[PDB]
Amino acid sequence: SIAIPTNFTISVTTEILPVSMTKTSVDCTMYICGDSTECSNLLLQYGSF
Amino acid sequence: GLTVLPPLLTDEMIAQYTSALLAGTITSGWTFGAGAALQIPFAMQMAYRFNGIGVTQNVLYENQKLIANQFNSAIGKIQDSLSSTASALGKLQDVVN
Amino acid sequence: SLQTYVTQQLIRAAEIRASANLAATKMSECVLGQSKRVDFCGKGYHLM
Amino acid sequence: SIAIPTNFTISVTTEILPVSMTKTSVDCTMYICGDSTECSNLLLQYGSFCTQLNRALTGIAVEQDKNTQEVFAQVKQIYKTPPIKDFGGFNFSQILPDPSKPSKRSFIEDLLFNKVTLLICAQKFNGLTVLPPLLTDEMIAQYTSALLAGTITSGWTFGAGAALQIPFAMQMAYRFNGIGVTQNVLYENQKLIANQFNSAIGKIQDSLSSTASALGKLQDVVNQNAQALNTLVKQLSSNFGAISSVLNDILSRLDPPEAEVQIDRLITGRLQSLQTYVTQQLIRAAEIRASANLAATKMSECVLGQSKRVDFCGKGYHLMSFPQSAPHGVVFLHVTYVPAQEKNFTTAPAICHDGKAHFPREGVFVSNGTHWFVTQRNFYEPQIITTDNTFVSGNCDVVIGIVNNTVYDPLQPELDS
Amino acid sequence: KFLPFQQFGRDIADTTDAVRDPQTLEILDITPCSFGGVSVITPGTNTSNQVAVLYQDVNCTEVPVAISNVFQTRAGCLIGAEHVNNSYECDIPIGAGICASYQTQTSVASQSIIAYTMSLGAENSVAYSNN
Repeated sequence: SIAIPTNFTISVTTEILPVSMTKTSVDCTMYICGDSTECSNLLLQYGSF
Repeated sequence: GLTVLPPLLTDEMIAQYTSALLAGTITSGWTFGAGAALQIPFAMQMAYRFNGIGVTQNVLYENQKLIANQFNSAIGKIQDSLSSTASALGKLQDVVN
Repeated sequence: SLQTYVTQQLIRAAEIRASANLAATKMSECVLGQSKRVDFCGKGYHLM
Repeated sequence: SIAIPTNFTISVTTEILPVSMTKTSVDCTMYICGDSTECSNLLLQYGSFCTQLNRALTGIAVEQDKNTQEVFAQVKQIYKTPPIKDFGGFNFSQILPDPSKPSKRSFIEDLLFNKVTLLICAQKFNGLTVLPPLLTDEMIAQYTSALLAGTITSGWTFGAGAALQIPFAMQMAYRFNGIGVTQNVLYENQKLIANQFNSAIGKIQDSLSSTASALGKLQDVVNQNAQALNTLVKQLSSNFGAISSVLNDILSRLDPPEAEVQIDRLITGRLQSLQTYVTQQLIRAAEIRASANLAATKMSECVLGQSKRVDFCGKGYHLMSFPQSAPHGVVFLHVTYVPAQEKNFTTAPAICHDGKAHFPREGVFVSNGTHWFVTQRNFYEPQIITTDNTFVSGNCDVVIGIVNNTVYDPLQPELDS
Repeated sequence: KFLPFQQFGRDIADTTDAVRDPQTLEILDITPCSFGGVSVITPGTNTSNQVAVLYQDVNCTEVPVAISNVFQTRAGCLIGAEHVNNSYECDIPIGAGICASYQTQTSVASQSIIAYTMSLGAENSVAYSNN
């Protein structure tokens, strides 16, 4: 027993692929210390984090 | 301190690439990606994709007009498919969220 | 907090790069040619 | 309107992939305490982050050994090159290893090895032991030589079972069949093809020893690892809050009943830096593992076969791939078929001879304006239309674009009796 | 050479690589004695109970300190290992191709952990020709 199609169909299926995220950057002293020169001295004591 | 650097390829240039690929895919078939662009009648290229799945070329030409309506109606369905429910673009929104 | 955020980004960036590399393959096989890989360029027999 | 090329430029493009980061490990006690007993006791109290760190880095080293052993050791038997090399005019002496060099390598891999060049003992003092890869450079070169011998003699069949000797032109003709080009093209232009291949190989050899930026990925991964280790070492030179950044000064100046707070600050800071470093190493090793899996797959269905997937084995149609060793990486010489010298033509999907459309059984229908010819898709090889190249598919009315033309019957002249 | 006010030298991380002694004016050096871990290579405990200790990146000088039984691999000095001329497949990898693989040859001059350069597989030569 064999089943053979007679009339075909053509579909269009969408596909979703991310390619990139939102490019982001950050600065410690503005984030961590906030332009304060008292914290700017403390932060550098923690090495090159 | 947080910043959002803009992408180098802006939305305009990206849409040009997809247009360029679309232009290459339609007229030049697939050889434009491998070697150089080669003009192909779009009827021939479709008939040369059916030959790539076991279906003889004669089937497409014997039913070319039927195929054209089948594909175009599917595209129209896609347009309605998108602007009916926003959940189609699932993964893209998840990245942003 | 930054360490957690940076670590989160790197792991998440691996997810996108994995998808982007997969996207390039889809953009190469499915688009620039006809791919015989079943269920990789859409369900059913693939045309373009 | 259709366009068909008339000539092909057999290019050879090089794809360089990282395969393995440098195997690396570090001792928690050596890094944080520097062979001091008080810090060691405090960290033993503090917890098993030592064991977690060492286990993670040991797993990294083990999986890197696995990457190196799996991307290359895909041959059951280590084949060796035949003594006499009548490889159809393909001058393989540049990539086949030769005994003239003290190290049994070829020339291109030698240029690659001498292209990438990188003090370590100073960093090695604080437990930064660098383990050597299990596979050595000589055995990697032997694996590459065996792979090249298998590709050059048996081609793809040695991947499946036992290697089967094949004349080089025969497997190249098979590859042209695989890329939809009849054998006659190769068996007619064999000398030109060999000249093109040798010229491309020589041009690649000259291009490699011109600029050191070609091995960009390997150089970048090596530099990233070296920079990570260097900043990890430099992290030891920070106070982190206490009076001094060296344990011995704290021990000498202050009694433990008072120096315990400062030494705890040092321990916490250094362990935080170390765990950040191991997390970065984990992510980079995952990236390298993905790259190595990609390289192994690329070898699997480029060297040991012929992938029909675009751009996986080089731009354009794909013929072979010759792997070559590299410092902590691999490079593939994707031998790619690329057409050129196009020509415009007038085409018609079908021909109606006696009321019936005559589709071509294999190829396209083209016309020089005067005559009508059938040719293979990827090469201009004009042929007279016969019933052998075509098949009737019913009435010639439904098909669109058909042109009225005759079809020569080969049997009719044989029916001269 | 040191300047008159120079006696301590920090290498890259406040580690005093070179010092000058106070009594005379000699310029000395500092290098940690015997940094470097160990390893243990053994078969299954049920199979055997004899182990081989690996001293990586250490020249074969400290073996009598903790203890034929001497081997200098490219990775480090290894003890309790008997080198063999031939080569088999890799059982217990160590480094630089030296793969320890315990085997009882004939119960005489055997039942010991041996270390050897691993073979790459069975060598072969395909009967290639042009026709």
